[PDB]
Amino acid sequence: LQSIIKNIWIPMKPYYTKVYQEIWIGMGLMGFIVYKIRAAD
Amino acid sequence: NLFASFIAPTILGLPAAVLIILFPPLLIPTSKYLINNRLITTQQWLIKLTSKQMMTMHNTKGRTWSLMLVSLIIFIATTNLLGLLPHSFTPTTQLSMNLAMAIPLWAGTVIMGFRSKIKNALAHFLPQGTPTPLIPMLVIIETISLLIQPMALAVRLTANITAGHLLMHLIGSATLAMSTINLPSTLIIFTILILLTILEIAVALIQAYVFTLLVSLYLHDNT
Amino acid sequence: ARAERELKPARIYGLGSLALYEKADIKGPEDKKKHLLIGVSSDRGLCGAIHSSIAKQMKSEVATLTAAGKEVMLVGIGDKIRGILYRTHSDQFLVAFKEVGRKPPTFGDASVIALELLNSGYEFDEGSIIFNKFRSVISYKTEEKPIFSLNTVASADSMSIYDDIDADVLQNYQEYNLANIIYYSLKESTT
Amino acid sequence: VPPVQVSPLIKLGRYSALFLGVAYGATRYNYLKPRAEEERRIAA
Amino acid sequence: MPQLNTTVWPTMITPMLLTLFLITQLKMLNTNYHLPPS
Amino acid sequence: EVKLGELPSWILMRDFSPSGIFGAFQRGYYRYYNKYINVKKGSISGITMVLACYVLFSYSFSYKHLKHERLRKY
Amino acid sequence: VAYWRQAGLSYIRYSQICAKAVRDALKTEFKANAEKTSGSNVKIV
Amino acid sequence: DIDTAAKFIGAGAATVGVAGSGAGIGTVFGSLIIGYARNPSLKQQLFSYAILGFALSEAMGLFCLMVAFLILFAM
Amino acid sequence: DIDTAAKFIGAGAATVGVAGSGAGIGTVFGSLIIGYARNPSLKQQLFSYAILGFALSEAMGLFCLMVAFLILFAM
Amino acid sequence: DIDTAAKFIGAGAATVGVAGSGAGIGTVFGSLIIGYARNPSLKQQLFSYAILGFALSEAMGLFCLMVAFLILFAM
Amino acid sequence: DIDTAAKFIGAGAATVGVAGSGAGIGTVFGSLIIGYARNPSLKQQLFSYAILGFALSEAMGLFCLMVAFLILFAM
Amino acid sequence: DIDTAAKFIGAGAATVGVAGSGAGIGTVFGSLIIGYARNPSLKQQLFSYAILGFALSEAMGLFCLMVAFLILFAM
Amino acid sequence: DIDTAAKFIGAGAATVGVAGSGAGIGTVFGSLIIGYARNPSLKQQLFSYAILGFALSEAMGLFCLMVAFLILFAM
Amino acid sequence: DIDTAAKFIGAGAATVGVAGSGAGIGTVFGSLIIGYARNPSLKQQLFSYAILGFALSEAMGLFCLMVAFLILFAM
Amino acid sequence: DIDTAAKFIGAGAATVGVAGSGAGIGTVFGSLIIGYARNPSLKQQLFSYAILGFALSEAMGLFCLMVAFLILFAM
Amino acid sequence: QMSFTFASPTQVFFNGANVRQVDVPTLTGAFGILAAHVPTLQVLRPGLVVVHAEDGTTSKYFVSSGSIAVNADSSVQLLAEEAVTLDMLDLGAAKANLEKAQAELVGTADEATRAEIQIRIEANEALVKALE
Amino acid sequence: LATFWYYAKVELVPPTPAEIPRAIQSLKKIVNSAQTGSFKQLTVKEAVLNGLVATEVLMWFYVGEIIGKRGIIGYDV
Amino acid sequence: PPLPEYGGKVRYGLIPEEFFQFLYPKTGVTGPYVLGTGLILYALSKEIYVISAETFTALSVLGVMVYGIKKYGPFVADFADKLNEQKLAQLEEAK
Amino acid sequence: IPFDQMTIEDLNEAFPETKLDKKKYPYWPHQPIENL
Repeated sequence: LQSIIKNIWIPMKPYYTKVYQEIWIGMGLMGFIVYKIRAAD
Repeated sequence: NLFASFIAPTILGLPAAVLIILFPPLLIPTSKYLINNRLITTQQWLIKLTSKQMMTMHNTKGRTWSLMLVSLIIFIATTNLLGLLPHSFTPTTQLSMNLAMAIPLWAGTVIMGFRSKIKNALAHFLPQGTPTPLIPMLVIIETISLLIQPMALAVRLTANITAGHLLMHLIGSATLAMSTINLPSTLIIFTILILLTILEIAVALIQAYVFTLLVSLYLHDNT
Repeated sequence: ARAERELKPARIYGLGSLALYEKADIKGPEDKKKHLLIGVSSDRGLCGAIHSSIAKQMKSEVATLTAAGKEVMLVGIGDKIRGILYRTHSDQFLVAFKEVGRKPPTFGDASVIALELLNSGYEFDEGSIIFNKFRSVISYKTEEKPIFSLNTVASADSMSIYDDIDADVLQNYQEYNLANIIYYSLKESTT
Repeated sequence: VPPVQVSPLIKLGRYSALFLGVAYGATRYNYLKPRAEEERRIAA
Repeated sequence: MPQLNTTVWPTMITPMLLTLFLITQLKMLNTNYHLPPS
Repeated sequence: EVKLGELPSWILMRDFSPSGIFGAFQRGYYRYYNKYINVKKGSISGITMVLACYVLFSYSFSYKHLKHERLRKY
Repeated sequence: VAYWRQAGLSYIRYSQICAKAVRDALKTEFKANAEKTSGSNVKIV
Repeated sequence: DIDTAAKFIGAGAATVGVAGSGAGIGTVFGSLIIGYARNPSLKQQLFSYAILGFALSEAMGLFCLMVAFLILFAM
Repeated sequence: DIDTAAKFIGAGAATVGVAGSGAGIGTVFGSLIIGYARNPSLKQQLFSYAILGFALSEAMGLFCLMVAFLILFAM
Repeated sequence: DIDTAAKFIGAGAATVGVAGSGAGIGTVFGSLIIGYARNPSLKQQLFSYAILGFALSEAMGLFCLMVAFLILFAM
Repeated sequence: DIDTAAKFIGAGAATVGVAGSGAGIGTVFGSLIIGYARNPSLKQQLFSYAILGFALSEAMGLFCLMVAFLILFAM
Repeated sequence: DIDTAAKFIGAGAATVGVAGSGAGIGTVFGSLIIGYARNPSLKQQLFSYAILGFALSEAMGLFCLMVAFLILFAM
Repeated sequence: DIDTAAKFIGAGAATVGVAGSGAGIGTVFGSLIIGYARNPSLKQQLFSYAILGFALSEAMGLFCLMVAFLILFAM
Repeated sequence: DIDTAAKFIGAGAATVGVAGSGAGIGTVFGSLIIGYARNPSLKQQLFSYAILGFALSEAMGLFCLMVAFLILFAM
Repeated sequence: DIDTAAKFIGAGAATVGVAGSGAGIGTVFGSLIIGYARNPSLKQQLFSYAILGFALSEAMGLFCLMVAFLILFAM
Repeated sequence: QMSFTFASPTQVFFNGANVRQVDVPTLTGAFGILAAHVPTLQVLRPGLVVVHAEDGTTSKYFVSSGSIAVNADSSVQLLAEEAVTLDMLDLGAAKANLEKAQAELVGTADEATRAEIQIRIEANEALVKALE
Repeated sequence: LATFWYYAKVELVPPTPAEIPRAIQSLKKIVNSAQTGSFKQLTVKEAVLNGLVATEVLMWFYVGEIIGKRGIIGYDV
Repeated sequence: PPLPEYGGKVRYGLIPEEFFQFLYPKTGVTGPYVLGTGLILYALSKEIYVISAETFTALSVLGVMVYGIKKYGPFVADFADKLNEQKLAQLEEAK
Repeated sequence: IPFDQMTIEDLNEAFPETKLDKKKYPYWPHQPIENL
């Protein structure tokens, strides 16, 4: 709750919210690919 | 028997791959001081030099990714270097981790080029001064080229580390097998092994820098 | 008058020719022995202390070089300098030139002097040209410009930054700079 | 390097256990070796 | 090839996603190069 | 601390909570860091010792495979 | 090493010949003052 | 049986394709030697391009080895 | 059977053809090193041509891999 | 049967011949880099020749792929 | 039967030999780019030699394809 | 039978070796283009060497075709 | 049996891939000769790059030999 | 039988290795063209080195043909 | 039997890999010609590097022949 | 960044002026010089020099024989014995000189003199091809 | 180098006959401590030290087994 | 707070002097040495440390590491220090 | 306090010119990469 939002999320906010957006879209695509790969096996 | 070094490790039944993968950052201590020990001095100099190398060629929109790219290279380099110690499991030899490092970043940069920049993004699928009877065909080429960009990335690491490690191990076998036959032959094979280990150090650092550089080039072409 | 009109473009020219030896910092050969000493004067006297200054510097310098062990061969552009320095330094003399001074010196003159400086068969290790640098309508100063050989410009380490150079292209370049520096100096002396 | 010689208690326990340890290593060999070699024959 | 055993993939993806996107980045964010004094 | 106690009660007096074990590990890292790394004129030993422990841990999980390559039989 | 160097010609001779060829191909309107501004007069001795 | 046999033959054939990356890396670093001996002030940038070229060439090489194992163990 | 066996052999043979793209990419980026150390002011345009050449060479390489899978899984 | 098997093997062998066009295209565009960094004013004409060379090299490559399909589906 | 099968395999192997003409044509026209960017006044004669080189290289290539059909249909 | 079949396969394999002469002739005449655009006064002698190089390279190529027929018809 | 036979064939095919490293090492040290005869003052650094290039090229070569033994003795 | 058949196949495979000497001779005499158009006064010595290079390259080529006959007639 | 047959086939395939050393030696001595016609005063050192390059390239070639005999007589 | 000093022995066309690119016909081939060009020094052969100005406009001169030097400091010195504009030359005289020079070439028999005739030939030929 | 035999000859020697009564003295001391229970009063510092000297002498027993089989890695049998 | 001027006196890069001094009172100076040899012999004798290819790749990387240290170590130490002292001097000049 | 006891915050206070412009450059490294 505390010191997790303090030392982990305040510094990473400018990146997780604005810079890494398409990175998150890509992680969605990657997760879908990995799900389909592990499924066809 | 031979690929045993690339099987997911377990200790007492637990997945030690977690510890192995999370350990590298423990080797980059940080401090608020102005004048600190030799370790942090050298590491900050290295990160300064790496950021100067990787990020200078970008405009500001790309330079926003400086944290991500320098962290990428610092993670991969220490992972590969820690893979060289004896009896160690190198998580970069796994296709899983490398695909998960490649597909996110590359997809993110291609989408970033596709959200803004959209005209130039669809235009770069065609080289500029291409003559007319090749404008359609070439597009397919570029298209499939793009579609192969991420997988290539992943493989270019997963193979190059994996192969590398196998090689050393094999020569290891060789020298052991010749330890009971010809002692000078054992020594010469051990010399081959030493040269190969030096090559492996260099190729670990180079593969880290290459993964980073190619993600950087995709970023630059899509910002 | 016309002389100082032609001297400005010729000064730009002849100083651009030397920009290489300045940006490359050719240090000159400190080991080589043979030297070629050119002196620029005219054929007409009664013009002041021009020829006297040229001859005094040339004979002083050749004396110092032959005292240091280096053999010097003297070339005199102009009848005046040849006359005034022949008496004491005739043994050390390579070739002389006349009919300079009546007409304004041109580039053909420099080409001819350079030809007879190369076809003379005297492979000089280093050289110097002594002329009267025009400073103003009142003042002139005796200057000594250097002339490098092929082996010294080739052996110079900064010339390793210059690409596509071998013995042939440096040979052509050194010959043409010899001609250029002679033209520039001639134009500086007639003013 | 100046001598920092073992303390007398070291001499005591170290020496007694050294003697018993080497002797017991010999007897452990002579205990495990015969069964070892008969199983060497039993290799087939 | 053990790399092909697609049943052990998550345990390789998940910690990496941390190390590459949280812990190493948090360690760089604490690496600051102040400006030079006068 | 240990190296002084000779009673089992200490083992019951210490904490065994998640935050507790996290704190213990953190105190350990800082003790090692302050002793061998975080000094000027520090030595390489401060790192090679960590690397040696890493090799020991990596040999520990690699023993299950190595036991199939034993050279003798007893 | 071009042909004229193998014949023994210095670069000075090459420059003379090429410049004279360009000069002779000048239109007569400029040719006179051109070949005056570049003609030689030194004598060898 | 015939399938394991042909898998061996196919792996050998597939691994032949590393010759191209061998020669391509040779060419890259040879041209790096030349381009450096030509303008040794751009060394940094030169080396950058060197690595890049290497990265792509060996990339193709790894692809070959990839198919090799794809044939030897995957199927 | 004989068909799966020959499909393996044919995939290996087909993948051999990536050697050419390996060597071609090596040559492209080596000549880029040289052309840059020559005239480092045209860098931008040079790199443009570099990529273009790469694009075509690796294109052929992918064609090879294409036939590889065409033989391994398609038919 | 043996004929479908050999058709697969022959298609793989035939497709190997694309390596030459890969390397030839690499060489063409590498020499284009060099010739441009040499005399960047003839760029237009240079590129013209570039394409021409490409056209012929890849032409041979396509011939190879042509025989590939000629073996895989035609006969 | 075994003969038609081996004829397919032999045609594929034989057609591999077009890679050399692919690479040779690439080299010819790449060197033409360079030689033109270096003395663009001899263009005509250069192109003459270009074609000549091409003619011989592709000649060898056709020889390969010749044997291909010699094996596929002739006998 | 198996011998005629293997003779076909061996002829195809043997004819592969013409690729080297294809590429070598390409290189010879490409370097002739360059060496001519360099010093167009030695043209005659240049061409002499050109032919000579060609003669040897294609010589090796013919050797390959020689073995081809040696396998296809001789034995 | 058929498996040992195909293992031999696959090892031979796999070892073919050392040709690329042979040619790549040739190119590296040839370009080293040239780059040295160009600016013999950078010799040290030149040789450094030479070795580096060598290291990578022969690396690929060893990979080939690696698969060779992987097929001959491993499985 | 199977042995004569495989001897034919092995001779064809072995003779493939003449491609390298074809290309190497091409490169040698192409570089001779260039080095002559550069400094036509060292012609004699140049040609000396030319022959030497040729001698070694074709040497390897003959080795290949050597193994060819070693397989076709010797055993 | 099938094993001697496949040993022949594997030896031929393995010996193919000498082509790379043929071409690499060709390139080394061709670049030696050029680098000598460039700066004929460093001849000695040039030749030194020449031999060195040769040594490594042919080294790879011998490796190939090594595997050849390893397959033909050793096992 | 490019300081170009195209100069004749009696005229100056540029002095430290900033142009974007120049093409020069060196004895070892033609090439384009731009900023930061690798440092070179070369001697010229009769032919066209095309100066591309920063305004995109090009000034075409014809030089007979000089020396180009590209320095580490982006300074380019082009010194030409006879630099002329293209309208300053005519085509008939150049053609006549070329043909009479070829005739004398087939006439002349001494080595150095033959080389001189061939130099005249190449100058006049580069001249005619530069004109039209 | 030669310091090795120095320290070994002063320290790594079997018990002299004058020390075997000393030896039984020490052994009776340890078993007396076990008899009373004073080991519970031992701080884990000296306890760990004694454990280490015990591990060292057990290693001496294993080295003796090594000298018994005239081989090192396992039983040559 | 300032930093101490030295570390912890580790021997052979792996074992701190504390161990040697702690075994000294009860087994002397050769105490720890003989303990280590005994443990190594019991390790590679009971096959708890199997000898395999990993043994020789370990020896290879250990040789490379020890040579790398003993060769490029003092240089890295002095480089790190000089970085520090240049920073300090630049600050004390800007004071 | 001598500079070996100083924290980057203390340096930023005693020499306010060294404060990184966290407004003109919001993302790491909080300064132009050429200065970096």
